[PDB]
Amino acid sequence: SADKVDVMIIQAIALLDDLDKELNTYAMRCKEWYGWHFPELAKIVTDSVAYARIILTMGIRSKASETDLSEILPEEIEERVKTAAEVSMGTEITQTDLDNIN
Amino acid sequence: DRKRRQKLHSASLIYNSKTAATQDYDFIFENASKALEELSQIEPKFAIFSRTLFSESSISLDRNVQTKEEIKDLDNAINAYLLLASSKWYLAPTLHATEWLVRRFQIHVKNTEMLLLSTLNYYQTPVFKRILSIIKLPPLFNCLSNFVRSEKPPTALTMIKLFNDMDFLKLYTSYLDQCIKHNATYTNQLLFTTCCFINVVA
Amino acid sequence: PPPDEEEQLLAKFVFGDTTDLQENLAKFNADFIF
Amino acid sequence: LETGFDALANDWFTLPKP
Amino acid sequence: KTRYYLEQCIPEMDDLVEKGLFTKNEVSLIMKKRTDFEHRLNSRGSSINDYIKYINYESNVNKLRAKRCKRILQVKKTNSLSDWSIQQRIGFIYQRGTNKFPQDLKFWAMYLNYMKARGNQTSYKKIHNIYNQLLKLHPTNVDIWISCAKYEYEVHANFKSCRNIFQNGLRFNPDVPKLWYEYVKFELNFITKLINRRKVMGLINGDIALTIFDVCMKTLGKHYINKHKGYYAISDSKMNIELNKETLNYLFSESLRYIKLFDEFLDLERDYLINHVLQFWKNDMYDLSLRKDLPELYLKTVMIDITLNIRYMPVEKLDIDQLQLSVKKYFAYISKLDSASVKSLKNEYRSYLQDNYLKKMNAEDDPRYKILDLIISKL
Amino acid sequence: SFAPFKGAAEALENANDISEGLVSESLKAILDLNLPKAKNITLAISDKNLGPSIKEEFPYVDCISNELAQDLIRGVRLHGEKLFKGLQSGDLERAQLGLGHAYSRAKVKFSVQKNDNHIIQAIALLDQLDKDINTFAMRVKEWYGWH
Amino acid sequence: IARVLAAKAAVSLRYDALAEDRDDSGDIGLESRAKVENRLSQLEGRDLRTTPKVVREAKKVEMT
Repeated sequence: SADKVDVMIIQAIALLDDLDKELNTYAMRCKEWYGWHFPELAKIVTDSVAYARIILTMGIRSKASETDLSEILPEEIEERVKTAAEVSMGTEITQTDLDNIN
Repeated sequence: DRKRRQKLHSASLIYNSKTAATQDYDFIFENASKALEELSQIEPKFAIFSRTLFSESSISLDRNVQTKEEIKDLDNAINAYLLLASSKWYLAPTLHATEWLVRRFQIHVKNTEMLLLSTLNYYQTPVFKRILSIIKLPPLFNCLSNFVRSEKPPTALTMIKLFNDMDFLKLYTSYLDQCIKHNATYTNQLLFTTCCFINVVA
Repeated sequence: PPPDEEEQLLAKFVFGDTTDLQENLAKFNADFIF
Repeated sequence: LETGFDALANDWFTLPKP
Repeated sequence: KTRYYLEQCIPEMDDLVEKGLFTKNEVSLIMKKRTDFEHRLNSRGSSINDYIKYINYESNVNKLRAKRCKRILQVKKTNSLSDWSIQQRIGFIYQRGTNKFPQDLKFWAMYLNYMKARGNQTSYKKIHNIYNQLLKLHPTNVDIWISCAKYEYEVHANFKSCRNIFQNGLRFNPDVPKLWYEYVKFELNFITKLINRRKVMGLINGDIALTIFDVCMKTLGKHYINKHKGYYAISDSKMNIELNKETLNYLFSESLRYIKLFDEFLDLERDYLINHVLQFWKNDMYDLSLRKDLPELYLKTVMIDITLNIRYMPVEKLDIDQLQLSVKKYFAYISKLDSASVKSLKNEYRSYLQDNYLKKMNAEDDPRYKILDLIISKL
Repeated sequence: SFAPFKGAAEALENANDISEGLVSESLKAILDLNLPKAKNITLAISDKNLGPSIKEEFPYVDCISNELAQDLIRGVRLHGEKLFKGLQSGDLERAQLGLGHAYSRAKVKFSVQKNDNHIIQAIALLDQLDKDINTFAMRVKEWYGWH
Repeated sequence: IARVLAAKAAVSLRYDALAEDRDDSGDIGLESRAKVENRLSQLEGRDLRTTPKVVREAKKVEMT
């Protein structure tokens, strides 16, 4: 029966570990690459998925004042990224740069 | 002296020792008064103690300065409250409400059997562990001294040793008799005593 | 002349009187509560 | 003129051990 | 220094026993309740709640003394230290609590309200000192600046001092639209009272706001530009065009709010005041033309202008001519608008006429119902 | 008194204006609100260059920058936020960090056009996909290879 | 529990592997847990530290 083959389970678990590694690798690249524009997000939000979603909702720090991060982050965390946005260290990036990091 | 005061005031059921020392009676009463109101909604009977135990004037009532007759009336009122609070220990507001009695009337020092007997069926509940820490065990409850200030809650086997103690059975009998006359018995109390009352052959 | 009720309530707060509570304690009847 | 103030009135440096 | 505070209470209480209001035992109880509190206030860990409780406890003791004064002495006021000591004491707690905990704005407000209530006991000069102190500690809190301005315009009606409060407040907080909004409100409130006094004067016998509105924009735009860029400028031209846009959309909102504000004030020529706001937006700002880049804002700008001449006449006084002037304006704007905008403007203008005039009209009695219906059918 | 800056941009302006010894609009407002008109009120300022600027704006204040003033200034910076009695001053460390680079990159006229880091990341990511596209695609071959 | 759980894991495993007509229900697994859970409970209930009994010293009684 196609539903009683064990070779898939050994297959999936190996794939599952591989997906964890590659997803982790791309995550750090997003941290440093977007960190150039706004370096202190990594310290605030540690989760990779939450980190990426913030970039999607807001591409640039200027958007921090009006954009809402409630669905991604709790109240105390979302305000911390907003305060960081205005006092941020990073340099501005072009829309061409923003398109790819998105 | 000050050292006696900090031990008495540090004891708490909601807060740790350091914060408990900093707190004042009024702040405790404010939370307890709100807690009693919630208990009043669940059962109307809890509104009764608002006139006597959770009154604003109770903030100025000190048991040490009272006479013997006044203490007996005070003890009886504390006795009644623990019975009604016996079934509702699972609810959070009861813990806040009982904090005022612990902090103001020192029930953990004086009415210690009455407090322990009421919550005997919550022995795995974390509230019972907090009780054991802030309470000096009577000589009948010496079996529980091991679990005082211990990570592990008391085990069911340890209940069997304590519960069947004859002079404690006569103690628990009267407590169970008090519940029956007042119709305060509930299933968890009946189940805990029954499960014991079969293992109370030990 | 005797004080008014609102004075008596005011007097209770300032002087920290506990007699009214003590009377309620004496009148406490366990049967009524249960 | 409306004012809410009146309304408000009422280790990094440790090495691994063998 | 608790003992110094306790000894300060002795002369008041020697009076109370002397007048017979309080017996030495009741006297003793009051001192014990006080003595616990100064130790609480002077001890480490004192919180602002502790000060509030003394102010409440001391407040009660005043009530007891007043009642016993009429009950026993049978006098409204006994000329002795007891009458003003408690009020004097309650104040002294307020300064210490405010000095100890400057942050807690709630306690400050209790301080102002308490002494404002006792205007006779506390001179208005004593109000200004605390406001001067409070405003000094928190220059950035707009609510305070309006508080003192409102107080001195109502209780004192000193527009000159009230005007200075806004001028100094806007100096500290030029980026807050609310403070400008209130300052314009005060400016017109001064004018309406002035003309009303002129009307009363006759019976018994404003542009300045627009300047505030105009300057209100320029600062708010600069500050809103300053934010969303941070420390640096924005290199990308497109983003700079956006930053210009969020400003114009942002600045458009305050202009619309002031348009709502004008409607409140019947005496002033709202059509003239509104037209100035309309003439303002006709001028190109930040290298952007409203007609080309943001048509939706321009449509609202047009909708006000077409209805400007017909906005404020009641249903009873609607003259046909001004309605004809309104529709002539509407047709003129169509010739310069694209098809999509024309349909949206047509719907809005049709709804405005239907709701404001036709629905409030009797179809059988008034001939101008038929003219209105024909116009809308033609619109 | 304490008058917080409106935002990042205004800080760089006053950080400059303090640098060459000028009095900003904000400094005039804060000094005007506080210093009594008054014989002459005495103000302690660390820098002597700002003194003439303050004197021009306010003829009624005489500035002092002697060692006694410097010692008091040395105290204020020492305890920092502790002297604010809990007034909201953020944190003085992070605020210095953002301002200093802003004060530094302003003078150097640093521009994002010069930035080449996007290149080293574009390449570092490009070869990663070439590896992952191959690895994942191989797994697709095996999964469907069974079928 | 690791020793006990491993033993039952083999029991549950080999039914999964070597059964010709296994029902996809896990019943052998379901009953195995209750044994381990019961083993955990009684092991959990055991107290290493000895209980102290109620001290009853025959205190001296002297006539009054």
